[PDB]
Amino acid sequence: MAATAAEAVASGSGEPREEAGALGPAWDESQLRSYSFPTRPIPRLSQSDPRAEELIENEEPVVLTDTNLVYPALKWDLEYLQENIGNGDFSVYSASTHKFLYYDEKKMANFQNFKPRSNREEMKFHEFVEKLQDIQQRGGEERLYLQQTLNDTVGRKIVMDFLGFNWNWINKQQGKRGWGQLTSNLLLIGMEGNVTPAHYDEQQNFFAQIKGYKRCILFPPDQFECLYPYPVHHPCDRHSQVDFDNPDYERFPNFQNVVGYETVVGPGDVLYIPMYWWHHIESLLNGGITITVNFWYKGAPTPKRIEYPLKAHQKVAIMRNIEKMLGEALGNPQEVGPLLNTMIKGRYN
Amino acid sequence: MAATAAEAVASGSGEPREEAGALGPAWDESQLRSYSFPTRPIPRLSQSDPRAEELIENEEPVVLTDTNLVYPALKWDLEYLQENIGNGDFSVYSASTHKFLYYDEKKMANFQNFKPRSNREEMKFHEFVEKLQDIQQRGGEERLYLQQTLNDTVGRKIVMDFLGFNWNWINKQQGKRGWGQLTSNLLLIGMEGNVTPAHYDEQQNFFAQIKGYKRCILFPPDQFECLYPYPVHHPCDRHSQVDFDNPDYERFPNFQNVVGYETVVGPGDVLYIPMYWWHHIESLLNGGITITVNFWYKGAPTPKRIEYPLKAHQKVAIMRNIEKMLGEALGNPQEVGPLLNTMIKGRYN
Amino acid sequence: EVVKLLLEHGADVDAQDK
Amino acid sequence: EVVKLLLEHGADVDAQDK
Ligand SMILES: O=C(O)CNC(=O)C(=O)O
Ligand SMILES: O=C(O)CNC(=O)C(=O)O
Ligand SMILES: [Zn+2]
Ligand SMILES: [Zn+2]
Repeated sequence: MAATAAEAVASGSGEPREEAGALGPAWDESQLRSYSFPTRPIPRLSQSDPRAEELIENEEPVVLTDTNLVYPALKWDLEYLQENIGNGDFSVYSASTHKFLYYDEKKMANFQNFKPRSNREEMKFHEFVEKLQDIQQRGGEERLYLQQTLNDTVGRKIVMDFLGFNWNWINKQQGKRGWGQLTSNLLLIGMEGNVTPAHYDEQQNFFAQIKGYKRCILFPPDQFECLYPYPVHHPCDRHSQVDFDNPDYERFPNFQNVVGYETVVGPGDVLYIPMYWWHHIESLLNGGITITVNFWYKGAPTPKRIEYPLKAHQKVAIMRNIEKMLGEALGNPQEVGPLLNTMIKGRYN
Repeated sequence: MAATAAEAVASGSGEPREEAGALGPAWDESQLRSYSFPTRPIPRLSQSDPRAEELIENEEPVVLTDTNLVYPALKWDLEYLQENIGNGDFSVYSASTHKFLYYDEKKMANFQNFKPRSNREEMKFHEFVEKLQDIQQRGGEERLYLQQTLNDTVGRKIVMDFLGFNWNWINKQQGKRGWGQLTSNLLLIGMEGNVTPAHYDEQQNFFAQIKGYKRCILFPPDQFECLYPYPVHHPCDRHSQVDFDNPDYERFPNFQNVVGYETVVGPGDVLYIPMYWWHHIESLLNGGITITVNFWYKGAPTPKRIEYPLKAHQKVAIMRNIEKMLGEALGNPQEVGPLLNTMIKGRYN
Repeated sequence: EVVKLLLEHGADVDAQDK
Repeated sequence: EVVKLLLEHGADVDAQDK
């Protein structure tokens, strides 16, 4: 049966990997949160595998197991980083829920009724570790997620580690795919159980896992219809409105049709998250703290000649632009919706 | 009661006018078709009345009773026109229904499932009169509507009549309102009972009644929501989808909120139909043939500085442009609807 | 000038190939 | 170049005032 064969292919991140030296199962199923939708495995490949090159070229996710991208950073923990990462400020988000929904603070002026479920506090790295240690022994419920672009202020040893990254491999990827510049490296340090809810980014991403394990659930650009992003002028622009823990099928009926691609990344793994791909990222339950460094690249420019039919990501680009232009032309972002509704009701729906 | 006072103001075209020399009621109520919505009178004013100038300036409909705009054309009938209008071709529409819905023949390639309820035949003027006489004595059901832009081929007497139009008055209106050029004069010769269903035009219109009586029902640009025009790429672009004789309230719920401005124009009356105003025009039942000449002017250009909030007609302009741009960008007009729906569903509605 | 681009109008009326 | 105007993209990512 195609139905039974479908349930076989819906195998998620699959059989948990065995760590070298018989050091036991890396992780187990009970560490994964439970969701309402099926998932297919993201290919886990060698960088020298021609299939991997083909997937990156076609802008499809692949986990590369042996890039050595952040090889020198594999020795990073809280102690090493507190000693070496400098006296700069670090953005630390704090929430009472496990979900850390990103919000654009520049867009909060348009949406005054929006109240953020997380707070951003700028602190020193030793303060983050102190606040982390504080919650751990107090048995508190507060969750933290350090999310900071790595800058000038990092110390000499972090700079040295940075130099030891596999720039050869990634410079060639940037070159071959026609991408623009590297815009940032985001350091992510999360607590066990922390969730970054489904969203897409407008940049190409090499997601380099350093410490702990992250389950990454991805959705293709053509599933825009199933994922219901906030309006473009909303602070949560690019993020799904659907609560994955309790999906509102009345408001979001096509979420019943959503199908993910998932994997669990650990130390040394690099996940290619293609531009415009939805991703939901969770630090495994009871897995300890996680560390990731991403590499964000501006996408390749719009091709000289347009080909038809359009790709899913091009239609997303289009919809975004329609929303922006309408916001500007109407002089008020709040007016976009009423105009769009007026445009389709009894005309296109 | 405001409800009773509302039913008083909803007086339609009002008390039928008395023709000079006690020649009886110009028309009576039984000649008007019955519709589901209320209507308010369009002001019927002298051209020298300051209110009339104010209404045209504010782009609101007004009937001017004494312009003398087409004074020399008041002697026009079928015999006089057949004798003088030339050997040129005339577009004659033919229908089995009373409704003459305009269709863009250039847009019919996008919409192959669209079948026109009327047919265009090019003929000579004597052929139109012959075909008209043919149906009249045969007791047929076929309806004709001559609709032809007046051109080079008109004879000397029609040219002479044209010269005697009140160009002074209308040139000053064109000048004062900042309008563009006169683009055409449409001759309309319809049979009693003929209906032009609700639509708007993208030009300013002075609608000069010559023979017989027409009931004109107008709706302001802000009633776009109640009138449900076809998609912009549809042959019936700018026309209401609502069948006024049998309105589909399931498909078109806000048609229950529609409120018109109506008048009956006769020989010598000029109705200003402002650009973007919906108009439904019907030749009175058992009123004989009707003759009208319109004057179509390109609207005044987009002002240098934009003012907020936007006017209703500007939002209409905007919606039209969004539909056009999407048609072009997607490479296929049929794709506009699916993209628009995807954009709003569970996001803006 | 996106606002100006969106506010521009044509001259379409009910007359064939005009 | 309306098609090109509609196909253009920004560089927005989850990082504050970037
Ligand atoms: O790692 C996380 O929790 C979230 N990361 C991202 O969304 C990213 O790198 O694009
Ligand atoms: O007179 C008619 O039947 C229709 N006329 C118009 O739509 C017009 O002049 O704009
Ligand atoms: Zn992301
Ligand atoms: Zn018209």
